[PDB]
Order: sequence, then structure tokens, then C-alpha cells
Amino acid sequence: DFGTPEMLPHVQCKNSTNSTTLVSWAEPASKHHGYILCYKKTPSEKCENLANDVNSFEVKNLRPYTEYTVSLFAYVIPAKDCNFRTKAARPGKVNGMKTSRASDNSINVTCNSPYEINGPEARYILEVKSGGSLVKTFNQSTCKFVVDNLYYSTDYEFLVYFYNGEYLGDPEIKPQST
Amino acid sequence: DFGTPEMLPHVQCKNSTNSTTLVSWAEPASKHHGYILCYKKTPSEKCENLANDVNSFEVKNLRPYTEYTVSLFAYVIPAKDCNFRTKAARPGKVNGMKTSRASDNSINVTCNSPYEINGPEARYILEVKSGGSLVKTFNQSTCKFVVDNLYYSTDYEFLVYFYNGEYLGDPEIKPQST
Ligand SMILES: *[C@@H]1O[C@H](CO)[C@@H](O)[C@H](O)[C@H]1NC(C)=O
Ligand SMILES: *[C@@H]1O[C@H](CO)[C@@H](O)[C@H](O)[C@H]1NC(C)=O
Ligand SMILES: *[C@@H]1O[C@H](CO)[C@@H](O)[C@H](O)[C@H]1NC(C)=O
Ligand SMILES: *[C@@H]1O[C@H](CO)[C@@H](O)[C@H](O)[C@H]1NC(C)=O
Ligand SMILES: *[C@@H]1O[C@H](CO)[C@@H](O)[C@H](O)[C@H]1NC(C)=O
Ligand SMILES: *[C@@H]1O[C@H](CO)[C@@H](O)[C@H](O)[C@H]1NC(C)=O
Repeated sequence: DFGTPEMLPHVQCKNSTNSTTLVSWAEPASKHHGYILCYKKTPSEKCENLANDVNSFEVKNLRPYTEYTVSLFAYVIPAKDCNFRTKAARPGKVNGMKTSRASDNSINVTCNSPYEINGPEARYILEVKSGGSLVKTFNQSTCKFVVDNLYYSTDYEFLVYFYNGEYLGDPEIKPQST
Repeated sequence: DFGTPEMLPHVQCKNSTNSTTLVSWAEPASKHHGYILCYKKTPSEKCENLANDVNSFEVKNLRPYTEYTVSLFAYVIPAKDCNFRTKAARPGKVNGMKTSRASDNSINVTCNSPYEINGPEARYILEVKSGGSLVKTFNQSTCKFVVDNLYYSTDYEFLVYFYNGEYLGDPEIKPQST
């Protein structure tokens, strides 16, 4: 109906930066208005000629946990797009793992996300070991752990794994004494 | 016309793996056929409510050298999609840089692509230094360099930079003697 959320014509957005753009549109004199800005990555179609007279094809080299759309075209020598999602895989290792003394018997552990997530979620698992024995374990949304109440002159190992909702990746291991 | 490249109905593609899928379609008894399989990443629209009665908006936190599409919706409190591309940025550092002796006065240098490309191309720049002086330079598509005819008992530094068609990133530096 008139005044309900409708798409706006003549929108400008080309004045971009490496990480931003300025989106601008016509100024209505008329009344008071609310707005919804919508955006997505423009994906480019990748086409290939298969072998003649084949019934199936294995599409390879796809990224894990990614939504894709396929279409087939035939020629002699309404059709809907087919949607699928690749299965999840093991994520990569965390980046920039830093182990630091917070106090006399306290250690602070920080890291940044892996580049390859490969799944629906993002969690950080920290294992704390001494002489190969599990001393403490933590599971968080943010890779900022405060590990306190440890023994005074002890060698500890800190193992941070990324969890993507389906898989645990390899740990980034860092030694740190008290 | 009849027999020219037309989109095929009833295509199946859901039996995926972490990096592949099986795409299958109806077997025509009729004649001999050629095929084009087309695919792309299905991008998800990200919508947000802006402030009321505004004329412009700065879309931030975008990836460098990425194509995007924007649309605006107004409501009281044919319109085309607007396409743009973020500008290029400095790529990241190369991964897994390995320096090895190929012979007595020969060194082999290998690395893998950075995670962040941020531009249209992919090239590897290798600088070879001795006592801070530039000895050799190479520019290649593949990060596999064979550095021969060096002096016999000399310390050299190998600096590999990634070039993305617009920017050079930071070097990965590795010492290697002959
Ligand atoms: C992808 O799946 C195969 C089959 O299970 C597995 O061997 C491979 O490790 C997987 N990749 C990752 C990164 O999980
Ligand atoms: C340890 O991290 C906490 C935040 O999680 C912070 O308040 C504290 O100052 C940090 N200590 C050191 C030594 O960085
Ligand atoms: C970490 O916690 C989440 C809940 O917040 C849970 O679903 C997940 O299973 C835990 N991590 C691992 C590695 O299982
Ligand atoms: C993005 O652009 C700004 C402005 O020139 C610059 O300071 C910043 O370093 C750029 N980022 C990269 C990774 O090139
Ligand atoms: C050096 O690399 C070349 C390929 O570029 C290969 O033929 C040669 O065997 C390599 N040598 C060593 C020591 O790996
Ligand atoms: C490397 O070579 C390409 C041509 O193949 C050239 O366009 C580019 O300028 C060179 N690299 C750098 C860092 O300029």
C-alpha cells in the first residue's frame, strides 16, 4: 500500500573505500520516513562446458559450509536454480596467540580468529596443562581468558582450539610459567 | 530456438561434501547433447534499520576489492539495485615460506598464497639481499623460486612480498646461507 516499505529509485553508492562506501538517495520534502538499507556480496557466475552426453557431474574445489546455486544448460550437438550448502570442515588454527603474566599465579591468554571458520559458529577452547595433565578448561565466544589461582613457580602449557559448531581444529600451543 | 542452450528443469545437487557436490539431471533419450554447468556462491542479504529522516549512510566493515549490491526501502513513520566495488587494499603476508639449499651455491624458495588477496591479481616478488644490498629480484605467478649462482659461504636474506595488481604487502623474511 502507499507508504509501506517500498524500494527506492536513483540510489548512489560508487564512492567506495577499501572497506566502506557512501550510499545516498533522493530527499523527500513530503513527510517523516524510516529506512532499511540492504546489502550483499555480488557473486559472479562460473560456467563450464562438461563432456557431451553426461547425466551427472562432480563439482569440486568448493569452500566448506558455503551456500551455492547451480544451473544447467543443454544444447543439441519454469526451470529453477538448484541450491545447496557444502558440509562443515575442521576450522584453522587461531592467529596471534599471546600468553602473558597477569599476576604472580595468574596468566592472560589472547588470540584472534582463524582465517578458515568452515562452520556455523565461533568458539574458543582453552586447555591448561601441567606435566601433561589437564588442569583447567574454558569455552568462550571471545579469545580473552584469565587463568588464575595457579601454583607459584610452575611451567604450564596453554592450548587454544577453535570450535565452529561442528568441529574442533588444531591447537595453537604456548608455554608459560608462573 | 529449439535445441539452443536452454536451462534444464529438475536438477539435483544436495548430496554435498565439505568441498564437492554431485549435480545430476534427467537423461534425454532423444539426441546427442552438450552441457554448461553454472554455479555461484549464494550471498545472503544483510538488512539494517537506519536513523529516521536521513539522506545518506556510510556502509562500513566491507572486504577490500569485493563487488556488492545495495537497495533502500522507505516507509512513512522500476527501482534498480545499486552495484559497487570496494577499492583494493594491501594484501597479507605469504604463508609457509620455506628456504632450502638446492646445491652448493643454489637456494630454493617456496611459499603459499596469503589469506587476504585484496586485489585483482596474484604475484610473488622475491628480493635477495647480502649485507643489506639487493643482489637479485624475481616476479612470478607461482611462489617457487630457484636462486642460483650465489657466492659459496655467504649469508643471504630472502624477502617474499605478495603483489595483488595494485599493492605490495609486507615481506616474509628468511635467512639462508650457502
Ligand atoms: C573434508 O572431508 C574429508 C572426508 O571426510 C576429510 O578427509 C577432510 O579432512 C575434510 N577437510 C577438513 C578440513 O575437515
Ligand atoms: C588480563 O585481562 C583482563 C581482561 O580480560 C584485564 O582486565 C587485565 O588487566 C589483563 N592483565 C594483563 C596483565 O594484561
Ligand atoms: C562450547 O560451548 C557451546 C555452548 O556455548 C557448546 O555448544 C559446544 O559444544 C562447546 N564446545 C565444544 C568444543 O564442544
Ligand atoms: C585502507 O585504506 C586506508 C586509507 O588509505 C589505509 O590507511 C589502510 O591502510 C587501508 N588498508 C589496507 C589493508 O591497505
Ligand atoms: C628446487 O626446485 C626445483 C623446481 O622449481 C626442483 O627441480 C629442484 O629439485 C628443487 N631442489 C630442491 C633441493 O628441493
Ligand atoms: C610483476 O609483473 C607484473 C607483470 O607480469 C607487473 O604488472 C607488476 O608490476 C610486477 N610487480 C610489481 C610489484 O610491480
